[PDB]
Amino acid sequence: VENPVETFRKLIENDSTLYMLAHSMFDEVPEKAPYDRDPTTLKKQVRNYKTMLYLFNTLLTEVPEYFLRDNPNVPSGLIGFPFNIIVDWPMGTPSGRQFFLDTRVNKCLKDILNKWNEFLKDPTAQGNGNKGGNQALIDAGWSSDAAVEQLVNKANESTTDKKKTFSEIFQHPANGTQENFFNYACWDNFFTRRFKDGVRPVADAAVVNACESFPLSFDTDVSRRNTFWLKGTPYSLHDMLGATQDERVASYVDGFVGGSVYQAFLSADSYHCWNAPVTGKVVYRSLIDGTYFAETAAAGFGGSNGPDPAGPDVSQRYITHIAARGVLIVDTNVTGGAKIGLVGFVPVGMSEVSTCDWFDNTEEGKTISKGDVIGAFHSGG
Amino acid sequence: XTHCLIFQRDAVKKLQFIPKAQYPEIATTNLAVNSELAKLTS
Ligand SMILES: *NCCCCNC(=N)N
Repeated sequence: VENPVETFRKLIENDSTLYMLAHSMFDEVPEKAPYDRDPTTLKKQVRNYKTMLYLFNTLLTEVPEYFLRDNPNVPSGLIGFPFNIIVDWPMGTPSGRQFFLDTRVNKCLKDILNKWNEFLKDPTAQGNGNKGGNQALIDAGWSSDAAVEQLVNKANESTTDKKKTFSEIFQHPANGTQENFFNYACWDNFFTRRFKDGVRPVADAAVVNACESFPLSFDTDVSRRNTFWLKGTPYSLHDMLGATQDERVASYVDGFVGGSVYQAFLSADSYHCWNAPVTGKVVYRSLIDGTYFAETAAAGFGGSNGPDPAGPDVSQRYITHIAARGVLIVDTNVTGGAKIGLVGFVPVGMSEVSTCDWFDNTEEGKTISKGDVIGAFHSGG
Repeated sequence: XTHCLIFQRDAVKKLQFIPKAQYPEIATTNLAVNSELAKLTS
């Protein structure tokens, strides 16, 4: 059972083309400010793949740092994303883009980030006592006034029924207080925390929001397959739903031709679970391997909207076609359903929050009810 | 993280999406999970 960072080292060094890209993707980052520092501006930018591997190995036993406590004014788009911070500028280079599109690279990244996920759901923090996972969160600043208020404010911004305290909003273990970071046993439990009962009431409407999320795109009359790589990223159902690799989804692609795609963004300080947008019977469910740090040329150096200081933020439509993601298709033409045909739900990973966890209530053949929790993003691959 | 919801052509004729979702440039906050996204009109 080899260290997945060591497997990645060997992949890079035992393949001449990946060896070349692993240098060039750093050489192509400008030396001049602001790129001498990573996008948080708090540390020097990494300039070679060996320091990158060293840091990746170190991160396997670290939780993300809440660096806004002692530095409230630096860019905050990569809160929660220590791997993303290291490769953000490389992601924006031509060689970096080619590197992070490579399937072998992304298998290695998957295994690295899944190994990280093991630590993030470990309540001992890899053998540092029964309260280690909790203490690591406190050490990382997550119980500071600044972090807690940011989480409280972010939850309140979407509702008129506002709460004063974190414990009135989110479920956490017994005797949780701010000082003990609500007795969350590990990062994963804090990350996938649930709302308290009644804090997110299920509306009467036929479709409700699946995620606590910020609207991004609403496209009508979408195509079977499209040039999703051109400026504006027209949606390509065939690629997004994985008909490239699963002939079973092709009929649903055809059934969505002419339909509409709505896309919304989940911030790091937002609720990360998934709720059923409609009532119906699950007729298709998949997971799709893909990229983690692939962003558009437009989001890179010299690009018309680049370099993204928090890639793939400005490439969200693009990555729906290539990133690690999942597909759920619900039939609402059933008893108790709203009779609006087939509804698709496509959670799409971004960077090291790319673990798509379908709950067992979403197995094909089962019926989900509007508002039920049906899955969650996790930090991981 | 991000996610998509996908609706069929004949269903979209029957639905009224809330403005914050259909016209994303107007949105200034998260939408609340479980809250209304679209309602039937016929
Ligand atoms: N959708 C999860 C949050 C992703 C935040 N952006 C980023 N890591 N670049």
